[PDB]
Amino acid sequence: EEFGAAASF
Amino acid sequence: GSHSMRYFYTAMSRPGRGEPRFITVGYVDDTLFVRFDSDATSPRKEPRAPWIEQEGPEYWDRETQISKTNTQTYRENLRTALRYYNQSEAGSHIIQRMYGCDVGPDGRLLRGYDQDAYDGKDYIALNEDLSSWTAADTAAQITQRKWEAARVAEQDRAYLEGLCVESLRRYLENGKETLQRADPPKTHVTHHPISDHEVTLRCWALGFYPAEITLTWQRDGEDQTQDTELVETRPAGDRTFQKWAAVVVPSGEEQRYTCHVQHEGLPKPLTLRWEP
Amino acid sequence: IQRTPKIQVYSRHPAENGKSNFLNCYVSGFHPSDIEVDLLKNGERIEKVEHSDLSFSKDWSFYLLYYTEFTPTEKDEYACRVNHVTLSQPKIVKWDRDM
Repeated sequence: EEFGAAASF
Repeated sequence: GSHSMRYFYTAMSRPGRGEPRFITVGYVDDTLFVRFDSDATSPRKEPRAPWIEQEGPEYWDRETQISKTNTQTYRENLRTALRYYNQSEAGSHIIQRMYGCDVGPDGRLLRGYDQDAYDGKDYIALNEDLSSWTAADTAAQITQRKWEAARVAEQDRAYLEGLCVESLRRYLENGKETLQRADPPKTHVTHHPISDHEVTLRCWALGFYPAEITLTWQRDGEDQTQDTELVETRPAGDRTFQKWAAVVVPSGEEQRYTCHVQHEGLPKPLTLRWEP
Repeated sequence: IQRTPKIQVYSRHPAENGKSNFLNCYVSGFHPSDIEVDLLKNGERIEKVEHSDLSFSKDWSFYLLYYTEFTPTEKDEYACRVNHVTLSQPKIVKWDRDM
């Protein structure tokens, strides 16, 4: 399962 | 044996040729199990292994939604990276992400990863502590400041110690037929003369899984590292992998050379020679 | 800035005349990702060649597997034609059943 929350550069 | 799960992001800009392409592939060890491509007719997460097909419809919805949103996020990232390096909107650029977890034989976390690159160069990386970052340059230092404020490392830590290891434990159980099976290499040594006084001995390793393997030639029990030609491990197309090591040998001296093979599918390392 | 592709042309199984097999062309170690790969049968392009999904190694360099079903003979020559931004001209690598 993938990590849900991603963060902007 | 030990195990790993990795997801690989590739976001590629293409000015004049539409919006940037976003691709995601997932792996358990050296086996591909999931795929996403924003250039697909109906972009969604697709199965690539039988043991992932089991997962319910909710699993597939969540996974697709993550990819669709990431497609948007990584397009913003590519725009952001242009300002950070003072680049124009005319060139093509690639952001890559590589993240996941390794587990021990007991299924406990060994270590976690989350690192990015820009145009094939290291950009930012989550350190082994899963709480600090390493930035490659002053551009990524701006990203570091943004992630430290947003408590991002802490979110990775919670995933890597939580969901990453949990799902990998489930995947390893469901796919135990193949994921927890190691196929040993089939090995032999070939003999091709070059000159009248020089011969090529090639040590083959075929049909092995996983990819990790060691092939070394020894001359009188002495390593020939700097004299061995060693090709990159290649996939056969049936899950297994292939590799060969070769040495240029004076004719008559073939029996002084021994091939040595190390692979997890073998209970003991193998020593083989040219069998005339 | 840019890295040139490595090329290996090989069969899935040991090559044996008259027996059905899979011809592989494995491109790796290249950056950026855009690449053009043709499998050739006596200088002419094989139709409907399949390829693996884009992936990359620890050093961020990409790798792809191009493949097609084929029945090897003694006379039939096979090759892999590769084009990439690093290459000023398309690179053709002949298939050697002993490599």
